[PDB]
Amino acid sequence: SGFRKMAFPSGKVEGCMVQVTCGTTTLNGLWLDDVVYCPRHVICTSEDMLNPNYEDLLIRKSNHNFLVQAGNVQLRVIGHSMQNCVLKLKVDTANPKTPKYKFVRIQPGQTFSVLACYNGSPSGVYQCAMRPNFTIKGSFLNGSCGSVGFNIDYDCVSFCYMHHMELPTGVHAGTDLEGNFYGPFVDRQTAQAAGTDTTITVNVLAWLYAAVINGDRWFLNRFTTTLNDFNLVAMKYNYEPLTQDHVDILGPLSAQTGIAVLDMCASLKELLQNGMNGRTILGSALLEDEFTPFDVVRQCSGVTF
Amino acid sequence: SGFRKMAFPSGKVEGCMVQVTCGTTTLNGLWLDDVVYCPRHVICTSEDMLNPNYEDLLIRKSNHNFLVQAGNVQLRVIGHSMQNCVLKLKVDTANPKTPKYKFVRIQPGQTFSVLACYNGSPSGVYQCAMRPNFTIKGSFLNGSCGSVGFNIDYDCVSFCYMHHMELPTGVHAGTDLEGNFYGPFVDRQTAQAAGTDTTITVNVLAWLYAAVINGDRWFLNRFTTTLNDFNLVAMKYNYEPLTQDHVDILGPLSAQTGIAVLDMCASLKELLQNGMNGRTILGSALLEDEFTPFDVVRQC
Ligand SMILES: */C=C\C(=O)N(Cc1nc2ccccc2s1)C1CC1
Ligand SMILES: */C=C\C(=O)N(Cc1nc2ccccc2s1)C1CC1
Repeated sequence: SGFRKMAFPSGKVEGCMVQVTCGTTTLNGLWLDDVVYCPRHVICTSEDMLNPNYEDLLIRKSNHNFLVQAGNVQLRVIGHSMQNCVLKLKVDTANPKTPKYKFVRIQPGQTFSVLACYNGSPSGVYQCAMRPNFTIKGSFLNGSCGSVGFNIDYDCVSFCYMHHMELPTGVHAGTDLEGNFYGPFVDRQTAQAAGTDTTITVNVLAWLYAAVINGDRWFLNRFTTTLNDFNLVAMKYNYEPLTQDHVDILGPLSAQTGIAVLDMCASLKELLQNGMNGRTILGSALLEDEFTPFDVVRQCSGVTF
Repeated sequence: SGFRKMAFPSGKVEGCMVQVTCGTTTLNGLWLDDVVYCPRHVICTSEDMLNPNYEDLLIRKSNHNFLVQAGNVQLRVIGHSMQNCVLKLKVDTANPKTPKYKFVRIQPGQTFSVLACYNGSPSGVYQCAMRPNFTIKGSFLNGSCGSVGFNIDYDCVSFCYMHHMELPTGVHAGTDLEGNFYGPFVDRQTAQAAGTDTTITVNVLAWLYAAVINGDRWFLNRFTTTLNDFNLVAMKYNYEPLTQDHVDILGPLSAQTGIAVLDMCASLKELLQNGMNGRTILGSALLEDEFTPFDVVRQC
């Protein structure tokens, strides 16, 4: 038993990370088939990033302006292109380590694993969630640009995130792998704030079910509530509304414990009243909202890849 | 910026995970060169888990009593032997994916990554710490025995933990890769219980420094302490004594932030007395003790 925040094994993705340098900027690239993906702002100068004209910045560059380095082997670039905010670099040779993969775009409240890299060499791996305000609370230092997020289904890697920038609030912003930003963000050095975060309600309830599956029962109670009554108290504590589809998805965990979702909502309702104040659940003094229902089930049932 | 519990990239260990079957029991093994390592209790039957004599069980075994699978491939065992609590299966093929590696024995407070596996197949990776009572607070369903913990430095994998057992209290015990248990535990299913656990004080201080490095100072105060008066207070909160060696270990983080170690000790002293008062540190509403001083500089 036990319950930790668990990242997907990262080996399928480790073999796809390369170093991409365009004139004194260096960040990370994703090498799949014969194409290397990376943030388009790698073509920006430290003076062009205030208000970049990306059409004109790319039309000036040609293939020789990009050095791609896979470990210590140089990759010769034979074509360059832009799709939304990602730069596509076509290379001489295809990646022999290319996994079965698929570009997907995730909803807020879904989790994924991030392979943090620096100069194209993977450094660490962690589990994070796409926040309702479309940021992630990651760990990224200078030169982590281009690190990707992903999930694994059987043997297929779903790439869902590429890291572009840090917001002044410390949180991070990026795109899917087709270059579309998550959230209302642009790739410029301009003041950009995110909306007020809210809490992913359905993940909080799923984590509470993982608590009772591990013996933590002191927060339970008998009084049920209505969906309308709960959504009103969720409104006041900046919790996301709980939809009827969230209750259905929580169906499995409601069975495995015999606690109705709306019973758990009163447990969560009362926990939102005067709090925990040092009282803990699964070793946490706050309510954790970065575990999906599928995460709770895949860890309380041992699915591998 | 940002500070997260971060595991090492698991790719170099994924290539070493195999499945070891003996009689009716299947667990994970570690295929390095032409040797496979697994917990020795793989040779136990149902009447063999209270008081097994492992020497007697192993002498009755032929090579073909051990089935080893690496994916679809069946590896042929050409010899077996035992080192403390680890069984070593010599196979006819050296693992082509064997990384540069070392076996190391860690000390309480040290962190490592766990590659949880089921049936030789890697399921997930996470960071955890060797607790002062020599257990780990892992995530380990049945049939995850033989999952290993590790660190990676440059491109050399230091293996430090093999999982063997879950204890009545829900926490986990295992050995180094020479088969010697961490703590006073034996691979028998007779009643065993971990000693009382304590917070890893030197790790909490490193995490406070990491909070200052990431831009939070609200928990500092104007006070200092002596090493002795800190230890007298901390132990009333179930905290590990802070030795002189620990404060030397925190010297680099101290120089980087400009805050003396004993001043941060006064800070921790007050946090234990007051709580957070509705605030959080690096995303947490309690004091975090599974980040070493080395973990902190690698992530900041
Ligand atoms: C990922 C490392 C990093 O922070 N930088 C700094 C930059 N931030 C932005 C934001 C918007 C557009 C362009 C850039 S560059 C990097 C060198 C890559
Ligand atoms: C690998 C699964 C696991 O940990 N267990 C618990 C066991 N403890 C011991 C102790 C001594 C000898 C053998 C075993 S197995 C089991 C499913 C059985």
